[PDB]
Amino acid sequence: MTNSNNRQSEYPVDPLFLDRWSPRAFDGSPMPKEHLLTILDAAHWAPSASNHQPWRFVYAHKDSEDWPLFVELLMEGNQKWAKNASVLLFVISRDHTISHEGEKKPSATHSFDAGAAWFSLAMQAHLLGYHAHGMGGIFKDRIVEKLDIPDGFKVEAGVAIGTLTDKSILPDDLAEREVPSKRVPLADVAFEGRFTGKAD
Amino acid sequence: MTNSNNRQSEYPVDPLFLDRWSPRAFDGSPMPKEHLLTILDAAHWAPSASNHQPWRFVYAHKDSEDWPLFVELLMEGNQKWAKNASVLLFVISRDHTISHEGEKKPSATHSFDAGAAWFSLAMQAHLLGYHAHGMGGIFKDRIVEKLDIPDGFKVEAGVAIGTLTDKSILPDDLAEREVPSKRVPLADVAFEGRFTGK
Ligand SMILES: Cc1cc2nc3c(=O)[nH]c(=O)nc-3n(C[C@H](O)[C@H](O)[C@H](O)COP(=O)(O)O)c2cc1C
Ligand SMILES: Cc1cc2nc3c(=O)[nH]c(=O)nc-3n(C[C@H](O)[C@H](O)[C@H](O)COP(=O)(O)O)c2cc1C
Repeated sequence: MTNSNNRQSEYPVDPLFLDRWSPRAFDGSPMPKEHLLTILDAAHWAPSASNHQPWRFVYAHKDSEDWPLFVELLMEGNQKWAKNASVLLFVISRDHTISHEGEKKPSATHSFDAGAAWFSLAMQAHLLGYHAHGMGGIFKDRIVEKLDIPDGFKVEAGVAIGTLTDKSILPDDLAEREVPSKRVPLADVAFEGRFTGKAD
Repeated sequence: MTNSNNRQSEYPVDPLFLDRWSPRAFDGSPMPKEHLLTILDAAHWAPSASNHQPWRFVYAHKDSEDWPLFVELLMEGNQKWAKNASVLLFVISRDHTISHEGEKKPSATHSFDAGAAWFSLAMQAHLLGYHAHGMGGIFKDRIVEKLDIPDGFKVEAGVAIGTLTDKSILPDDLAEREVPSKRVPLADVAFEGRFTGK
């Protein structure tokens, strides 16, 4: 198996899958504009049903006139550490398809497909030497109103991206959590032939 | 800017993001059991809200007693080509959690998180020299029934995984589509400061 990033996999996974993680101690430095565009470019190369590409990204750099708005759209707990990230953005998805004639049909996969784009985002960030950190502790209705998100678009998650620094900058409770998370055994989620896992 | 796999990126992305794609011409060869486990192990390392890990994967190898069933759970247009993949599986997500005291709570991010696991699956497949192909043209209610999926678990997608072969094996309409797909300009989906698209 693989040993990497204080994690051990049961099978020889690429170390990239263990090395990608979501810390909270960010150094508050500026990220080059092209680096963020590369990250979002990788994200937008994700697969999606019918190649509909339902994801959207609304982003702000730490030097933005709207940085404080992006910070205050997160819940207080997340603000405490995410305010020191280099970039904040929201991952959004179109919850329908719309035709040339403006006819709307509910999308069965838009959130799923947005998640693929988000992993791609996190992976590209990782590859450039950054860490991305997903957030659901966010004010979704305020995001929609303040960021002019049109009807039929869903806020999936916030994302903080930055350069990792020493945990000492964190309050003690977060510093204690600054360690890569573990996973359940593969056999608890991967079943041959039929669903053999417990329902709970 | 990056050029790879008959695709061109606007920004210098890792060529892995361009090289990963979803062909339909598969060679029907057996995939080693450990290779599929490595793929799903990568998938299960995805991030998820609260580290709930809501994904499940139900899989069969082409050599399987279950293969005919797995093939028949795909719509006909998918069967035509996916029946020649090495592995077929369904990505499933748990739509809820339950407290110590028994209170069921809907999960807001379970499909989104499953999607992250699916990209991870597809990327690890790619890195081992295979190709994964996602499928929504599937019989979900029949999948739930036949594969004994419990209540509160959602079928997200089918996935075919295998080893690419010459497109000549495909019917013409699919042969024409056996090329790496394109994307909208980045600026059409990435907006600074405010949502400005459409
Ligand atoms: C959609 C989603 C929402 C998340 N929301 C939060 C959050 O609001 N606050 C937080 O500290 N972490 C949040 N996370 C981080 C997860 O807890 C983390 O990704 C998970 O524990 C796995 O750890 P890893 O990403 O380091 O592998 C979220 C992750 C996902 C993908
Ligand atoms: C959830 C989803 C559902 C899909 N359903 C089908 C389908 O049923 N039939 C098919 O041939 N391809 C299907 N695909 C393939 C997509 O059309 C394909 O991933 C997209 O055009 C982008 O191409 P790429 O993955 O080669 O980069 C599906 C993909 C996604 C992720």
